[PDB]
Amino acid sequence: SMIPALRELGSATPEEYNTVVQKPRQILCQFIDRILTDVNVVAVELTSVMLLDFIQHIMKSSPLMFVNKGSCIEFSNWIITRLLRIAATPSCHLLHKKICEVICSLLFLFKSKSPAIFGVLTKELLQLFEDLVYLHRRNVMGHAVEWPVVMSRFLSQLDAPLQLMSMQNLEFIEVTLLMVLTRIIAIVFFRRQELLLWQIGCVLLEYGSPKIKSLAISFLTELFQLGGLPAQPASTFFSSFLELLKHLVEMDTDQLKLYEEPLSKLIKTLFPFEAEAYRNIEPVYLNMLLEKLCVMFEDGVLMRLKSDLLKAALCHLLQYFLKFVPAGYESALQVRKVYVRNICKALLDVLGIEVDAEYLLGPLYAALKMESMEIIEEIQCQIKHVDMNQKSILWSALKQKAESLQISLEYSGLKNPVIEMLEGIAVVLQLTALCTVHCSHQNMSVVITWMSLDFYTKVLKSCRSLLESVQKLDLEATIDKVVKIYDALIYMQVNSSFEDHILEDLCGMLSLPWIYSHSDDGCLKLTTFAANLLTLSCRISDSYSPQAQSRCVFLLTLFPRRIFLEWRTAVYNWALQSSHEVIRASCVSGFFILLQQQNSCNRVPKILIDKVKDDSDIVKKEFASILGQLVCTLHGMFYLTSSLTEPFSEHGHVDLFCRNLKATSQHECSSSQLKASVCKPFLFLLKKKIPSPVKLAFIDNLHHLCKHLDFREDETDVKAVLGTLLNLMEDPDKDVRVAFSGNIKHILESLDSEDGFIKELFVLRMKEAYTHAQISRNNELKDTLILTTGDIGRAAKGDLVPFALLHLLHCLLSKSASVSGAAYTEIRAKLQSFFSQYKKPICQFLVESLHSS
Amino acid sequence: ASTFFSSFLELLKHLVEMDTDQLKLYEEPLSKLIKTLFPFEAEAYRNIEPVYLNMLLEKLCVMFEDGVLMRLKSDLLKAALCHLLQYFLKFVPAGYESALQVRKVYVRNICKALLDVLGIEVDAEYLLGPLYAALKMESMEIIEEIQCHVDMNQKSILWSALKQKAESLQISLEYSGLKNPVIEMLEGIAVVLQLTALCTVHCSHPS
Amino acid sequence: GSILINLLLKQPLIPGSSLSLCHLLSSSSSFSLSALREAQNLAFTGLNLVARNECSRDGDPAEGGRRAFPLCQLPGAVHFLPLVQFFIGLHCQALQDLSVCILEGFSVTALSILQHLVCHSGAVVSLLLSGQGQHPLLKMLLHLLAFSSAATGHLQASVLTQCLKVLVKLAENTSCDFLPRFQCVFQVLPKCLSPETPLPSVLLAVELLSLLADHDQLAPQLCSHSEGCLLLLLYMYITSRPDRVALETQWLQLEQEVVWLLAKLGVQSCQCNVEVVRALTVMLHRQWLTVRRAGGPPRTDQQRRTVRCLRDTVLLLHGLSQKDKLFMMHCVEVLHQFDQVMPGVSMLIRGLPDVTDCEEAALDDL
Repeated sequence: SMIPALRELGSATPEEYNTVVQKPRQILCQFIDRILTDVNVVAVELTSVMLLDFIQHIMKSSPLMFVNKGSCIEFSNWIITRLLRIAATPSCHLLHKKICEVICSLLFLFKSKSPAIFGVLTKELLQLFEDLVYLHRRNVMGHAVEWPVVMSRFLSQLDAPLQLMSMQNLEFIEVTLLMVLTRIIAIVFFRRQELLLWQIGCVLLEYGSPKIKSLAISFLTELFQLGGLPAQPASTFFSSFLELLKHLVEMDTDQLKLYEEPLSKLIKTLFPFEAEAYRNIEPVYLNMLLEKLCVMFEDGVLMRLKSDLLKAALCHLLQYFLKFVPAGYESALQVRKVYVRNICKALLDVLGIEVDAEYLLGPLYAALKMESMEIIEEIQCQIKHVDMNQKSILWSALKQKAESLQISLEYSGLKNPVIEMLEGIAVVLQLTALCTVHCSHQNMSVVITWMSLDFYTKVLKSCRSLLESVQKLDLEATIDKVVKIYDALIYMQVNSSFEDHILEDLCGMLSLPWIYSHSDDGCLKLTTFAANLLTLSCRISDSYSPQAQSRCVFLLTLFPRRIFLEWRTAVYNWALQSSHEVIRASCVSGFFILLQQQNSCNRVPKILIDKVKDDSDIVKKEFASILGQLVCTLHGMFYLTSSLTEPFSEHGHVDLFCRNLKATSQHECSSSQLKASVCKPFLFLLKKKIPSPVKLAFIDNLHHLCKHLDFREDETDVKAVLGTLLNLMEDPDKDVRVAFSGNIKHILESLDSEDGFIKELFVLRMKEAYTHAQISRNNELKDTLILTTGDIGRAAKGDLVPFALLHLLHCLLSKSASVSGAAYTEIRAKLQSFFSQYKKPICQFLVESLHSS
Repeated sequence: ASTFFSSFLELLKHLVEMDTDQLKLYEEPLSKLIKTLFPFEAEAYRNIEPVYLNMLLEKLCVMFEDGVLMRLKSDLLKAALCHLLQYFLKFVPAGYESALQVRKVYVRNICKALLDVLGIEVDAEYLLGPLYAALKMESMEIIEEIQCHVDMNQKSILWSALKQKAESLQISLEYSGLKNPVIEMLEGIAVVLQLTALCTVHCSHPS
Repeated sequence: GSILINLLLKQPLIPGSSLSLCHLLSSSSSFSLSALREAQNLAFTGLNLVARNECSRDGDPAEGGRRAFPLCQLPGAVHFLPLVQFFIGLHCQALQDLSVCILEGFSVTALSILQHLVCHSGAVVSLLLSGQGQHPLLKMLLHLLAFSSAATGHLQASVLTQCLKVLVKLAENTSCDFLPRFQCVFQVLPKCLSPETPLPSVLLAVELLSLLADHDQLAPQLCSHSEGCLLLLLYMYITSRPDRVALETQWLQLEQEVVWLLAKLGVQSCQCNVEVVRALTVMLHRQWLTVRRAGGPPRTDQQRRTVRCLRDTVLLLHGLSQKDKLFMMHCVEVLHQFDQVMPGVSMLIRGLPDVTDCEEAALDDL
């Protein structure tokens, strides 16, 4: 209030500052003395907010009002207590957050200036919280509460004391201080302190409302993320955790709204897919956990629960226990075999009743694939052909289950819930494909049987009819289903193509939408299926969904053969101008190869290079991402194949699992000798203004791209291209700049030799860069450039390392922003002998600077 | 068994809380059971899985350290417990129930509790047998150890403790005399002397 | 809790040697076998005793007070030791003598046992920390520890780690007052920190240096004596890798532990004040050099540990700057790295959404 003297602490000494500011502290307390002396002083109806806002503002602005002696200490303790009494009232809830911010940021300030005071304050706060949780225990423990209480900490003799009369008070104060702790964890974290935090978290969790339990769950997550859990705390935590999991299915929706996110966060962070995360855990705990997982599963939980998310956490945990935890840690092996067997029986039992069964995919595939590997291995003892049906009970059970579903649907669409059943068949097919491909160590000498081609034909009959008479109501979901099905089918047939007719037939349903309504051309004339499917096409084409449409288009683009190829290419071009940017992305990501199948293995499509030249930058992002192997497409016949493309490394919400392939030359992938005349149609993407994401994706593709393209050939156009490229380094985007810095390594790994002209353009463009930098004074750009040069040098071989070294050495003669201190040491990857290598040029690097003296 | 022993031990622990009439109910049949299940006759323990007896002795040391010996009312039940302790000392060996050291711990603690009661009760007879048994066991083990003159009081903490307690009661008389309880203190002194005599005579056997 | 049984019966106590407790008891081949059998009998007796554990149920009211996270009193455990100390002696008796390759294995196993015990029991802790007349086990460890470190025996790689896990768990499960019993550690921590030691050992020694630094009379035992000083060893180490396996993740664990140590020491209230900042800068430049290039949001756990370390180091350095205003002078040698990092790390932390008024204030101060 006495703003002038408040600001001008003035003559107030380090010893008298305390007293000079005692009066300001008195004024602030007078403020707090009344507006917040008691809880219901006002109908909260929520002006007082301005008071806490001023507390926070003056905290941020003038530290001396609080700190700089013991008076300052009890002052806060006096203040804090005036707040805690507010954090206990329900009606005051809408301030409790402002209190989570007032208490917070204040411990912060104290940390910034007077750590020791912060440490002692934290110790009092923690002794307080400990008393509170022990009281919670004693309360639900069935012992005395004596609700009239003191909770005597932060004790201030300055001159109301603290008391929680109802579990409203205790729960509220606890949740508030708990949020504060979730903020200040790191500042408070220490060795012996961590066990205390663990103890109070476990107290809350074993005993507390569900809300406080979720809060403490997030808290414990941050704790395990900061310092891991020791043994002393575990047992309690795990008992609580498992009892909670068991209680889940017997839990309410809102209750689920509480436990939903933090529980999944905790489980993912405490049971992560990255291996060696189990060593932190005492096996006994994990065996108990697996027992309770089997129990939850064996109890029909998955149909009983509601949150599709939480089921995702469960499936993730199961995937962990399947693959990343090695048998021999959780328990002996047979116990694990038995458990997983039973849980998989259940995971099977569920599928026909859910609409989205994907989360069942990771673990089901994981078990199928584990057994496949162990089987091909034990029999790798002695080609070696094998059959799968009679091998694993899970496999043939899944098989006959898919059969039961296909059939019960075959009897009537009405007697069957179409979507869940089509989904069951589709997931079984997805698993058949994923496993027949990757499980087959031949792809990694053994071969293995899988689901039946007659069954494939059966379902191919069934799907159209289910659609053909779905009453036009649920059709759309069925389009999505058939999309997924055909996707699995097509991944499979790519691994091993089938008899033509089955492949011929398929091409119809994939082309279904755009056959009837508008084709009316000769492609459908010479096409067989079209005349057969005219009626269903006129029934359906208008119903196809844009996402699903682009899906089908990408699928057809995947459809490889000298089979209706003209028609596939026709529809690909048609959709190339489809008015649907999703469809345009699919169009590019499929034509990139659909054309190399067509003819003219010479250069890129003019049609595409123009279409891409237009807007919908996402199209150009994927355009570069696909260019990455369009280069090799205009090379040896593209030998389509998949990466491991397994589901977990991807987000799992996979649309068209087939959308993971990136092909290669059929054989003899000679030096592409790419004259770069095609890169010009491509590099135009790098106009220095396109969305940085596309430029970054192209910088990424540069890795694969380097080897193919040739550089000595046509020095002129190649050098123009390289200049277009080095237009990157001065790009205003930053991540693109650093990525180009890192990939100049790949480039100069491709370069045949260190010609002079290339070193010449290097020096020219880097001088241009440093000049634009200092003329602009863009230190960020200076750092990007120093890193680009450091990479070019650490990778360069000949006279170039000398040049980048000259540049770094000149940079060493500059102001704070001299990253060289890092680089010119990195180049060692013998400072004295290395100087000797260029001692003579090195000294020259000095002379010009010495022209200053 | 396990079920029966859980019930039995929980019942024992609850005893001191039992009231006069409910006590009356449990009084005779419980002593009868425990005598028919824990008799001095040797080899009657082989029927019993040792862990059961260890759990029993645990709850027994607990009840005794729980102040029962002087709280409880039924002389029948205090006699039964004394009989059980006398069984765990004499009729049963060591090694079957458990290792020795923990056995010594228990018996020493219960003997301390028993030393705690002398001046209180008027009839301490039931208190006698178990003590004499422990003291004979010690005296024997001690002379055999020496056989690899000797005194007692210093050897066993329990002996010296007992003699000190007797002296304490004698002085308590000397100072306040008659107002001090003229009875059951004499009984404590007289049992101290009874044991002095018995274990001077029998525990006898220059060294 | 009761899980002590499961822990003791864990099939491989250490990965390798396939030696469980059973493989310790059933060995008819210091005590002279006049106590081997007796101790084995104590062992299985205590096994039964704990397999009962009526205690740690329905709350165990007695559980509470000091001994942060009160360790559930498992009195049966108290009976295991005479065995364990028999073997720790046959390690000691076999030591102090100018083969042992076998006996030392039983000793490692028994040390793992004692580790689990001290982890989940409180009566054993009261005993050991009690009687100076230290329970023979404590001395059996300490007279070994020097031999655990001074001698780079092929097996001295492990016995040390286990004795350290034991000492540290015992300092954790216990209270603050008894630590003056731990006082004996300081005569041996230096050898425990020699550059000939591997990452996991120095790590435990740091954790324990902290657990002692919580004690009033104990902090100076950090660098009461300015020379050698049980520091500048930690820093010469954190800077110049004396280990070769040196799995970067391990070095991150160690940076993190050293940081938490520095922070506790600074807040609780040598020539060494000077080297610390040099080492922190070397460390930090060791971090910022890693994550920057990867950029974007760190989905990697290693990246998250690194970020936590960087934020904590920044706050720590702000406290430093609050002290020893010559910090710029002592920083002169590395001001290059310092100003080649500080701006980028400030940019980063600003990018972080978990920012703190402390982080912002500090990064601005520099």
